[PDB]
Amino acid sequence: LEAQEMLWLLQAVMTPERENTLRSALATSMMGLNALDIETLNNDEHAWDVVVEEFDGYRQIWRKRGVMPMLRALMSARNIAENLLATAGGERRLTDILHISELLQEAGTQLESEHALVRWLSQHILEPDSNASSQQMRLESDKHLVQI
Amino acid sequence: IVMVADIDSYSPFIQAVFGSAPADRYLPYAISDRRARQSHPVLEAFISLLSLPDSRFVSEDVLALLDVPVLAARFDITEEGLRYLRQWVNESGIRWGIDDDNVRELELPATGQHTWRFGLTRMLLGYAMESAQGEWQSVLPYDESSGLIAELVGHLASLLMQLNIWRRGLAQERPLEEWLPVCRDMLNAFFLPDAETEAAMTLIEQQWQAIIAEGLGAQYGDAVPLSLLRDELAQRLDQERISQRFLAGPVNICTLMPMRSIPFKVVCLLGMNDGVYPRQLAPLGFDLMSQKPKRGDRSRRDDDRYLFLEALISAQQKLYISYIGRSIQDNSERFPSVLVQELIDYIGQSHYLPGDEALNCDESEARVKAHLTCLHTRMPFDPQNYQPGERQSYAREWLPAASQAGKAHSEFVQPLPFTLPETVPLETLQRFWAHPVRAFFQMRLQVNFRTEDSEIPDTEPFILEGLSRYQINQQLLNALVEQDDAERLFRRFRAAGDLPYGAFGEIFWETQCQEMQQLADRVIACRQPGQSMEIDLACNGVQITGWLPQVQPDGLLRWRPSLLSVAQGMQLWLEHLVYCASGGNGESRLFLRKDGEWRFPPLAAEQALHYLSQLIEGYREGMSAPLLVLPESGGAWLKTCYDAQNDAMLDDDSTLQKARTKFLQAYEGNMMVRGEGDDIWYQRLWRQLTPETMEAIVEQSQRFLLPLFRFNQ
Amino acid sequence: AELNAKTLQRLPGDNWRVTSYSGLQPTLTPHQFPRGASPGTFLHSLFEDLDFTQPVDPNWVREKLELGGFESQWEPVLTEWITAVLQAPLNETGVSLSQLSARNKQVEMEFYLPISEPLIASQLDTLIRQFDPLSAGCPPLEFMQVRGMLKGFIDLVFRHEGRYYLLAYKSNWLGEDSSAYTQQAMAAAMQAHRYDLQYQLYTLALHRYLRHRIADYDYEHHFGGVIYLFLRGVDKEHPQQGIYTTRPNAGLIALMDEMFAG
Amino acid sequence: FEQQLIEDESLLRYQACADFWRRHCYPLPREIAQVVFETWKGPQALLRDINRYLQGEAPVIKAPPPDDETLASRHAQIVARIDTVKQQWRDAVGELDALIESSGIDRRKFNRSNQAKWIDKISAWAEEETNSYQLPESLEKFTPRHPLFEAIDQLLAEPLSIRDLVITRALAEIRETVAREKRRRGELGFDDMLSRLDSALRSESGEVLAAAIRTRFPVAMIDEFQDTDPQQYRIFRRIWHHQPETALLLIGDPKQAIYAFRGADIFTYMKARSEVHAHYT
Amino acid sequence: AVEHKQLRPLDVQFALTVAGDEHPAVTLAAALLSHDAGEGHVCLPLSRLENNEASHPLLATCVSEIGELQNWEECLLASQAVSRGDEPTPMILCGDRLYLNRMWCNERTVARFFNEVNHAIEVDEALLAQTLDKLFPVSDEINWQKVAAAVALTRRISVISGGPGTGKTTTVAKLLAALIQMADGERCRIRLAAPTGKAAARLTESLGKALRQLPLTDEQKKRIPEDASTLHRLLGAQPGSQRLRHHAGNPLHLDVLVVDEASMIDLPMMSRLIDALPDHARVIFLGDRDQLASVEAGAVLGDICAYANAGFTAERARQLSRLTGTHVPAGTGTEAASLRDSLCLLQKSYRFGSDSGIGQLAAAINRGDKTAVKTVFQQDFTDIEKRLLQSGEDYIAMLEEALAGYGRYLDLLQARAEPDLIIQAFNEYQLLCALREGPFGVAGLNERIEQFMQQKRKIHRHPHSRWYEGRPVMIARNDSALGLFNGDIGIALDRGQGTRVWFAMPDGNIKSVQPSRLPEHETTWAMTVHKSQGSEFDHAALILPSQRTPVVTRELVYTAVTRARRRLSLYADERILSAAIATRTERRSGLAALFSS
Repeated sequence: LEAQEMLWLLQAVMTPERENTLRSALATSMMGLNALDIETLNNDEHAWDVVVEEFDGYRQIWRKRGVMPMLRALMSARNIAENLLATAGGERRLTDILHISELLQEAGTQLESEHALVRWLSQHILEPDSNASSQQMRLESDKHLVQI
Repeated sequence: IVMVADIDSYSPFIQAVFGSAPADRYLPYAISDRRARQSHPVLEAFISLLSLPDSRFVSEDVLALLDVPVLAARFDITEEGLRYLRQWVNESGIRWGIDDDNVRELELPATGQHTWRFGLTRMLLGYAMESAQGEWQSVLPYDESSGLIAELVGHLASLLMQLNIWRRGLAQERPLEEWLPVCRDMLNAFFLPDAETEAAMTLIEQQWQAIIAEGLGAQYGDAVPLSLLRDELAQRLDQERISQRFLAGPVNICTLMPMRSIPFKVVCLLGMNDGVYPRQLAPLGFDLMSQKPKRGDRSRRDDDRYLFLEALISAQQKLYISYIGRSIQDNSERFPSVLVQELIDYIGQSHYLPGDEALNCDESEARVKAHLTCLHTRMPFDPQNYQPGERQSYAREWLPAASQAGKAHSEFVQPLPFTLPETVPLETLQRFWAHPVRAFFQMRLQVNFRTEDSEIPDTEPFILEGLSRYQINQQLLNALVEQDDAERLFRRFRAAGDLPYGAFGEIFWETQCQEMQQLADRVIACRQPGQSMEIDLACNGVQITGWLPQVQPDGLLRWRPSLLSVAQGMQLWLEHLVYCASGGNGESRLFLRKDGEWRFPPLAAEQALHYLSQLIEGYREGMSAPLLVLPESGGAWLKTCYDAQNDAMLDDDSTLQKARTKFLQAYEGNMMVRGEGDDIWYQRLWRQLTPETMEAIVEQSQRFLLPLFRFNQ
Repeated sequence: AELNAKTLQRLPGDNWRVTSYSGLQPTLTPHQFPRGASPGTFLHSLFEDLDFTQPVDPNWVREKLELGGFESQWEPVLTEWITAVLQAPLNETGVSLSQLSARNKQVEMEFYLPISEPLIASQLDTLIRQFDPLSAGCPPLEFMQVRGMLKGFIDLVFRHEGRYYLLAYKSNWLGEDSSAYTQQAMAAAMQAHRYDLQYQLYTLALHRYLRHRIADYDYEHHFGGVIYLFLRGVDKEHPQQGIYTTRPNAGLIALMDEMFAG
Repeated sequence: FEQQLIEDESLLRYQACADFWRRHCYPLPREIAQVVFETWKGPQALLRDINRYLQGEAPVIKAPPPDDETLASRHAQIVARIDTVKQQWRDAVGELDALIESSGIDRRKFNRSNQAKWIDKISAWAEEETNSYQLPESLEKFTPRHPLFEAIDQLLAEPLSIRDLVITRALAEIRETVAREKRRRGELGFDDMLSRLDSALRSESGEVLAAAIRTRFPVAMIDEFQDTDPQQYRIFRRIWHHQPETALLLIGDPKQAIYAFRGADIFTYMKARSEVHAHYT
Repeated sequence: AVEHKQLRPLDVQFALTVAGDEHPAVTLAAALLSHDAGEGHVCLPLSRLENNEASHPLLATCVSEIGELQNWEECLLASQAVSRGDEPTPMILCGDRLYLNRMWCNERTVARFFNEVNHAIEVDEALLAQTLDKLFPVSDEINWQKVAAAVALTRRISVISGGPGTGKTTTVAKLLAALIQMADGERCRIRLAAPTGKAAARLTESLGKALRQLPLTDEQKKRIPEDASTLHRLLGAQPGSQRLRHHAGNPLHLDVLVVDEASMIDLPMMSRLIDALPDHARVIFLGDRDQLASVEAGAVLGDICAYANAGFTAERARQLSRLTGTHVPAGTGTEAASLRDSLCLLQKSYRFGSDSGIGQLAAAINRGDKTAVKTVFQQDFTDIEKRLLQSGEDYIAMLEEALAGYGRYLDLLQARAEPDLIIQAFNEYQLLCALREGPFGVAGLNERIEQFMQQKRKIHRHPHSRWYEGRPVMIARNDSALGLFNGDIGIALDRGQGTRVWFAMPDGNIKSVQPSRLPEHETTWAMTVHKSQGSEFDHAALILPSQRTPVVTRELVYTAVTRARRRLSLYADERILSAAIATRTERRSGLAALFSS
């Protein structure tokens, strides 16, 4: 699901004018918002204006600095990494998000266009083929776990 | 200075970690000695145009060429035109093959369909004739492209025709005196001159004329094939490297270049593990210099060892060496290079720590090699990096994540204020009871998760499965319910390419006609002509306005080519409640495949209004809180626990285990059937099916889905 | 356990950058030539590769147009336009380009200029406007403090009768088709395109090179002036149109050397 | 000298299987395409069947069909074989001489009536189950005099299937199409290196090339010999069989050969153990 | 025409695909038919193909038969691509006019809808006359609005032809009021349709301000029409597929349907609207007869209202005299009584009379060019000004007159007042250009106006910001979430919280939107005549290019004249204005032959 959430986030960053994709991407499990937060964001127009302005800033960082600066500014401003680490069972989700971010940054340097990385991510979502780099890693090594 | 063994593998990670720093943390960087990639959508498109007779002419390979703005602006195709052409290629059945002669050239039988010429004829027939008229030359028209937007089809047909001509142009082998105007004519035909892409086309022409001049300098007389020139141009275009920003003032990122030693204060080395460095180049085997070495001979291994020596000598103040020691995949030990191993062996044998003055030789060497080795953590949010001491992380963004002082993820279910309106339509109730969580998402908070459409397949459909088979079965059932000619619908579906080619499409149509005739023997056995009527109801001060289609005096008759499911039973029960509440004495029947039948007897108006008030209360409860009523798994649990003979639910442990087994079977399906738990609407609420939420879904299904199995017969 | 993160006290590095001038900023006629950056670089390569002493051969111009990829019909007008440019002298005494031998000419001299002071635009533009007469208009450009090296590529340096001269080429000239390229229009183009700072840095580089190479060097005795050549403005009947000769006041160079030195 | 290795070979294999299904299954008539549809739904099921045989070393098919026998010839042979049994049933109808047993019910003639509904046309492929009631091995266990029961038992002795010829043609065509596509594109695969080295050592001059390998490394220590393809052991027997001054050390374990799905084979290890003389544990 | 000679690649590929191995006559006919369908002509007469083609004897040497195929009908019927309407062929030849199959189906659907389904609803004439007397206060002379309302409530399908400023919306309000007052016990689900969202918003606000003026009842206010829907929104058009929700099987559950602005309704959208209608709904079409043509190929309203010049019938004149109680004239001759009865012509304009030169110029546009020259010439009626635009000094004078037209806008912008008055001052003066690019177009005039605002100290503009204070923007795509439609203007300014764009909603409020939330934004200092339809401006100024173009025709100048309320300026040559009136955008269609029998 994290690849689909990253695809929704990249579609909301690339096209922030249409509010439907932004509203579908903000309510994902990566942001960590309740239904009351989404309702108050849809009711207050000024909060949605601030959201559209900061997503346009994220798009400017994505066009000027790259993929990983935009994702690091998103994880630092929204503070979703601390919320995923405080959540029980979210460390695997955070490691998968970081691995998807590393793969998107590796595939985004070879493509000059900005929509081409989104099309490559949608293609790799639609292609379930397993490479040596595109597999799941170990989530933690410090905590002892039962190894299957 | 920072030197890597391979610059192209590490340079994305270097750019990622150097760009992501904030304004107080940002240091300027300059990456040199990379492979020159000036404009990849121009060079890769020209390489794909040079591979035109060898290409299979797949639809994705032409849409990737149309993704290039130069090739799209040459034939006056906009981005909106490309977005329309995506679904125009995907829906009209264009899979592979430009012409039928291209299919016959590849030693394949001429099918006549699923090609670019077939799709072009289909789109032009749709521009000329509506799809409801029928076939003209065994080609069904395409009713989408009808107005002036089909002029963009006239641009696409302007492209593929050119893709025929060079396909007949680049096939024959030509001598080097004839390949001169070919690249120029290809560039002025397929590409348009622009301000940005002028230098790329100039470099392409310069490299092509340089290859032709180097070939004609030797006065080559024989013919030269196209693939050799394509591979030579692909090798020569990626041969360039840029080093203009090598010492501009920002920190230098470059690979190890031989015979270049510059003194620096801080010298960092990356990728010093074994296998990567030293870069080993295998000899040709028939070279005579490798057999008898002399004094002035040069090899890449000795050059890399001398580069490591020059990096050791050239370091003035600080020397940093980092290598991959642990595998990120399987946590396997990755040994470093032999140069770094000899360096740490000389360090351990030539130096000792003042804590252990005279202990041993091997133990002091191991203690020095363990003190110098800083085994960093696997993840950046580990609290070991932020421990105060010798080393401490400078990442301020990961400080509250490593401190573990943040709030956890709260539950998405929250009590929201909702006022039930006066006029609630029947379509809203049908969309609610079709999927309650989806109606809570896409209508209350207006969050509809938009999934991207599937890609175009690389081959023609040999079998029928999924949405296409369901649409074919639905049209065949709608044709056989009026006793129409099934052979005309067979020719209509074969003229569009949705059927398999030859006898297999006839076999599929015969077995689907047999199944739909077996269903229609039960459907039209009790079918009466009925018209659509209006519904205006007032329940608990709530107005329900709508329309019911095909209302016969026998009752309600619905037919769908699906399986026995609880959602269609809920829809039929809602239609029966909205039908029996205003007159209408009679049963309600729905006939599915494999002898599936949902029947509800006629009930009184008071019980119908009571159940309608219960459904209205469930609708107003589903808008405030997410109503956890699973139709399929909850109905399976209920019908495992329900007993229609005694009209009471069993409470023994064997039924409580069989209901849990059926719930786990219906929630998470097998490897062939997509289960109910594999859904984007259910994974947002919970990630793992807890037994408390399972019992909550069980209680909600016992509260709501109970008249589905109570009045079933 | 309790933990915190370190904070950087100062800047990681000063504004050090090695930049150039661009970082601090009938049917066949030369007026109907396509105006762009690539034809300008093609004309610069044509003037670089051609020998000034040898006469222009038409088959060589045809081979250069075949190598570049331009039209073949432009070639007999191109060779006579090239010979009309080369026959026109560009000096205050009337010295042509054919009188320069191979030892006297030096094409595309690349120089690096150091600067250790923070280059403030307000302290530099007033010093430029104090001596340069073309700075009556031309409001000052805005650029950051550049400390380090500066790259430059002079087109041609040539000596004659014991006096050195600098020559640069400009070939865009999109807005003129008639004979209106007088000295006022060329001065307006110099003020608009801001080539005064480039010419002043070229004079400073040539002064430092002649001071480092030749011992007992005087700026007034050896240096003669700077010539700019507009290729589309050279006419056969107008010797002054197309060329632009400017000499500094010999007081800005020493102050600029003292500013760039320290 | 320079080639491009591909990590995934399933796409070109599926493309060659689609090419085989286009050039073989499309011009067939209805009476053959019905049997082809009864064997496999599409080329994906055929690829799922033969995916373990398309990769690695191609196995030897016991009793292969001849090169001149097509699908139509096999279909006509099975049609004539069914028609002979139909003719022998139509000639010997209307009589019953077997003794009535306690297991044998008196409704068997109704099953014969089902056979009266069976001989209508030869367009079908699957016979009735009631012919299993007309077997001499089953009627004696529950008295057969006519050889019609013997002909019925001969018809039901072997399965009437077109599957083996299509599998043989697929194994002959798809691998050749994959090799042709990779030779046109200039690409190479993981098993293609083994096949190229085996074809090099299979030639006449390439044995001298093995001597060059004896010039290159006059020793070999081969770990994990249980996971060894037969092409690999054929190469290692071509290089280091009985030549002097070279040593071969096959270090392995026959009790750990669990990669038989990948391409390994314990029978190659048993052949290697039967060939060598010394054993160390 | 000039563009008709330069063949599009679509027409060439269509001729190569449809004809293929057939005769070159069929290839040339298919290419000419595709080019006429791309230009907007519905039908192709065989006389133009026979006479105005140079290769017509050459194809006479191509065909070789017993009868030699001298006629075009036999030569087309010999091929497999042209049939009489029986075989599923792309090209149809029925009435000596060759069309496509879709165009023939839509033309026969329109002819069936306007010839057979339009029956006479018989109602009480006394109560209808009483409601028309109690609703319309004018009963002294002939009023065309009362006759239009009577002939719209009498027949099922009725077309009301009228120009701007003639009180059409008041006539629709009186018609709906008499419709509800006639049928008291019978329920009436009135629906409103519009081609664009901005015209739908204008229709909703106009009917809201009109229907609340008339006195109603407690049950009469319950049956007030709720909203006006788009034609793609009422029928249920999908973005991906062309499948409608109410295509053929289930019609729209409506009682009466008022479709405003039928001049912008093309033939496929009209045929899709016709096929969705039941056998009991009454449809009232609105629009101008001499207005601009539709967007896509087709001309429905012009070919319908072409028979309005003949007049009514002899029985229908007595029926209208018994209904309205006045003297209704009769039309001479009887060709199609149903269509001539269903039509009506509005001539009495209430917002402007004969004293204003705008109505006289609009009457002289449909006449010869000398009538328009005589209208502009004598004394100018203090409403229409004529400025000659030939050289650069005329361009400077035009920019000076545009600055004098936008003077109150700059005065309210510089004084830092409320944005509502700024929008109300900007909506009084408007430039209308024909083309888009070049020196005479949208992007040319917008960049020239921005350069003139950069030169003179009127508007401060940052070159790298692109969102300076005072730029007018317009949206190109609809956005129902933000409440803005296609063709709505907004003014970007700084209220104190930042640079935001204020839009004037039709509900009376003003909305301040972020410029990053705008999906589309184009500079609207000068609008195209095709995109400025439906709106109204107090002081309009037409700018026509000197180069001859097929866009500048009689209907373009007619829509430019009627766009102005009081003041209108012209910047064009005398020869171009004389040639645009005679060159009428005629569209060849088979409705002239199907309605004649």
